[PDB]
Amino acid sequence: PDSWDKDVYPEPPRRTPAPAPQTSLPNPVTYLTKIFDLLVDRPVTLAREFIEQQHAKNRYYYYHREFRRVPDITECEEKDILCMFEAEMQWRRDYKVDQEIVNIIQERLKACQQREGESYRQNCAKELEQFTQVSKAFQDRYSDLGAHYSARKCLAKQKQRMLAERKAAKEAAAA
Amino acid sequence: DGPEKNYEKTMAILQIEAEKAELRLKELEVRRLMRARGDGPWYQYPTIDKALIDHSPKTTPDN
Repeated sequence: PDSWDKDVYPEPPRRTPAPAPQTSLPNPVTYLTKIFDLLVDRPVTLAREFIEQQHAKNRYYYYHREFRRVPDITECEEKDILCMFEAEMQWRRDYKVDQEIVNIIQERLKACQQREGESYRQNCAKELEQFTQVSKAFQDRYSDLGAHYSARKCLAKQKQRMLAERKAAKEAAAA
Repeated sequence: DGPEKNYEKTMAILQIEAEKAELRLKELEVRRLMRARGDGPWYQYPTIDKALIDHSPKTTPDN
């Protein structure tokens, strides 16, 4: 279906074997599938076609809201409450977007693990690597902020991490 | 209503409260300085009026 983009939610080509009846004994699966199709799928398909043709007679649209970019907390004055408010709201929106990104990666991981069957440990290495990278980035970004998180606290955490890594790099280079 | 209404109402409210807080701090500092020094209109305790003094010969030259 075109409701969701295929690139963001990738799916393998799902190759399937062909029926190779070894014996002449009629399998009940095919007969049951045929009758189920006949007296279930047809009425459902007709009802859906009726509903869709009713929908087509009255069509209207809804749009995705686009948000402008605003200065971050890094270029916000000490006590300028308005710029602080704008930066804080922007940071909250970015936080929600990052959470949904992690959710998407987790969904892909779970789908791959279930799809690959008994060889999930091997065939979904790429998904596990992507989840590991995204999880480490998210943990570095937003973890340990506390219940009363805010843009200032995240910025302070980033500054402390930058000091730690700069000191480590300087010590390594000067060694 | 739309989100812009709440957004801008919150911005106006934040401006009002920030201004009030700064004004309160300034008032406290001004009061402290004025009471410590006494060179402003506030905390002007009364003194003896000088219009009550009599400037006339006093039956004795040395006042």
